[PDB]
Amino acid sequence: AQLKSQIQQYLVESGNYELISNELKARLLQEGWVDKVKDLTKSEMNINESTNFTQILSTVEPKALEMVSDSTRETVLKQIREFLEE
Amino acid sequence: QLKSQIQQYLVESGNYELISNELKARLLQEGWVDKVKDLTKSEMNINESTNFTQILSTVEPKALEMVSDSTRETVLKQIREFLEEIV
Amino acid sequence: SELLEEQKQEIYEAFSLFDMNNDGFLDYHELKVAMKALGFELPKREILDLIDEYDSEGRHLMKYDDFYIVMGEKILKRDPLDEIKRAFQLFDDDHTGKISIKNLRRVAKELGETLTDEELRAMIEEFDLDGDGEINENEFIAICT
Amino acid sequence: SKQVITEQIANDLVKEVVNSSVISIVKREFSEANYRKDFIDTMTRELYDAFLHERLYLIYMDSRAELKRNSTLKKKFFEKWQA
Repeated sequence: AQLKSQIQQYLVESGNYELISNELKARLLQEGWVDKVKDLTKSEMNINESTNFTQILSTVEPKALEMVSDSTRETVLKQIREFLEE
Repeated sequence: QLKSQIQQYLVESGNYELISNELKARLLQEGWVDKVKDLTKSEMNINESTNFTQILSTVEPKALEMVSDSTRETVLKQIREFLEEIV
Repeated sequence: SELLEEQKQEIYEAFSLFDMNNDGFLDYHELKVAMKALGFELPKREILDLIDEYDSEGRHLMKYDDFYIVMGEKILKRDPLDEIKRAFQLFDDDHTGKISIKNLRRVAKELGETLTDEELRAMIEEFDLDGDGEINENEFIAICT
Repeated sequence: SKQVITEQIANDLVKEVVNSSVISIVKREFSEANYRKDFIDTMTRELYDAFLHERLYLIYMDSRAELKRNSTLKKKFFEKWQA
């Protein structure tokens, strides 16, 4: 099979999936990306406060997923590369 | 708690006057002020005395009711609007 | 200061009646009802102006001494007739224009007074000439004059 | 070589962390908003109660004043008459 999942499997079992995630959450917080979302969520709500939780969430997710700088995507790739070569 | 930080600004902004007068003018126009003044006096003809809590308990319940739905909703909103601009 | 002793009582009783906490001062609301207890009703601005005028302290309150001056004055310049008529309306709450026995009894009871049914008939008799067993306005006015 | 799989997995991870964050972030702003509204509704109802309480008090004040003026007048002229 493709069996990328095997690599996910080890990534997770070795504790590295979590450590990388935490480090990702760490940098997202440092670089103000969380504030940029705590804001984006307030604009959408200020626009129409009749549109419910679900609709707001949908509007925000794709946008936030794009606010992620490309130097941050990089570090995640680097760290996942390095584990693979082992 | 911080509610006092509000109560204060309510007065120190002149908003307490605005709403109290709007409430008065409306209770007055619809004849609320009158009936209430009558029945309070009326009880008072039992005079000597009786102190405000003993009159309030005997009239407040049947006074809080007779406030026009129209009046009640207008004043509630004006008050609501006030707090929204602060939080 | 040229007020009858009872006039001085009117003033003191009215101030005490709204000195809610015996702090010796009256605030705007209390001042405005105190004045009404003496028959005087004034515009919010008017009343406030008095307070600031006599506000020696800066506390936006009025002390009894000042209340006694402001009041005493307006009481001196009160018209004898208007008082007698306001009274004649108070006596006749059945709005007939004639004071009847049940009226007089109603006032008697009201003021803690204790008078036989016949004291009141004699009261009426004394001045209601003529017709009919009850006092009308210019009858009443005569009495008080 | 065949390390486009690296890219796929790095993407899935970032996807999941983001979703996780935005969901709890949105959940916050909403619950925060809902909390303000709860506060306001409560104070609106409380202040309103006060405004009616005060109005009642000033009608209590006004009733004592009127009864006092009238009783002074009834007494003054009833007693003189009775003279």
